[PDB]
Amino acid sequence: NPNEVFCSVPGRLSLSKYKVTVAEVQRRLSPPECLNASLLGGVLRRSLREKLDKIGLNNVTLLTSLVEGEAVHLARDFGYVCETEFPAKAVAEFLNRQHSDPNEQVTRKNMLLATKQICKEFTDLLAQDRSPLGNSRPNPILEPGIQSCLTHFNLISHGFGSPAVCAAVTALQNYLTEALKAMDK
Amino acid sequence: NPNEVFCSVPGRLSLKYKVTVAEVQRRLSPPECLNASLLGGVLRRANGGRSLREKLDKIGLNLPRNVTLLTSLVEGEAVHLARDFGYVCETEFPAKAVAEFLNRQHSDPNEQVTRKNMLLATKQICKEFTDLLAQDRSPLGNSRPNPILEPGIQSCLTHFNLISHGFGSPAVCAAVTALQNYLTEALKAMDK
Repeated sequence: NPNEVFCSVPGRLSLSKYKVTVAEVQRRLSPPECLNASLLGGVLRRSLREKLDKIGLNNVTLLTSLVEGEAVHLARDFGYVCETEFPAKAVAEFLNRQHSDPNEQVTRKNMLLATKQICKEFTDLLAQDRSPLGNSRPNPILEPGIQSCLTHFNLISHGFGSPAVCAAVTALQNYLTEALKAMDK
Repeated sequence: NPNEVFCSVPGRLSLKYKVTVAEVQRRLSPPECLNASLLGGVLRRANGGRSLREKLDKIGLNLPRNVTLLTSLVEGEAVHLARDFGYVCETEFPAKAVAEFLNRQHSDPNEQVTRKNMLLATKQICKEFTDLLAQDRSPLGNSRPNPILEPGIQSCLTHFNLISHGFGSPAVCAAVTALQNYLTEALKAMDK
């Protein structure tokens, strides 16, 4: 039963507990990570083999330590600070001022507009990711091939990866908006 | 002495980081102004509060007083996390498959020159943007380099450094590298 709560794990980055489903434990034990019982015990912040047995089951970065609930919370907080704290306005003022030739202003505007359109298409694809995460197994809308590659990035990052990429590209998009606004003045 | 080690803190994301007086002073000053309680948590100390306030007061840090998951991090682990994020952006993000997929949504032979000019513009605008983040000289760990940027933009990037404990600009550069790898794969694939 993939949505059974295997256990509840206190967050590593708090100043209470995330549920870890059997589906999440299975993602960790499967490729591409195939965590051993030593690494899985660290993730669960723990015999473990016996509890795996009953429900029926067998390159480390700092992201490998995360339960999916905390990985998603971390990405959400990164997105929040990218939106509310990144100084998109000052970055636009500074970079526009490095391109002051009145004869390059049309080219710069066109490059900024191209960049916004290309970045929006890229983050739209990442929003279409339907990788299983937490107790969720949404039905895919992307072709299986691309979805498979996005799922690979989900599994090595414990869900942090694609949302964190979108968070950063929102700081970039806010720069581009502020740049266009300032140029028009 | 800003580079005096205040204490050493075990990592929260391992399966110890030195904290300088300079780092503690960043936590106690605007924009965060952490109190004894939140600072105690950052330093992962087990009255603890009375002991911490004494230790601070003795090295000349004043402590009478929005918290994110980043607020929990010592600067050495924040920088390690951004480095690991950038590593998986470079080595694990499927930039090639993303390029193949997105190029196929624009297969009209008369739009190919426009799409290529849009991808080249994006690479150049993103490079200017990450070159600026590389020019950030925000104090971090035991480092206090001479700034090379204007003071105004450096104070704004420093604000982003302080709220993110050093994670923020490196992590933005990590993500934009994934984007840059997509753009390069999309150009390569179009020319084939």
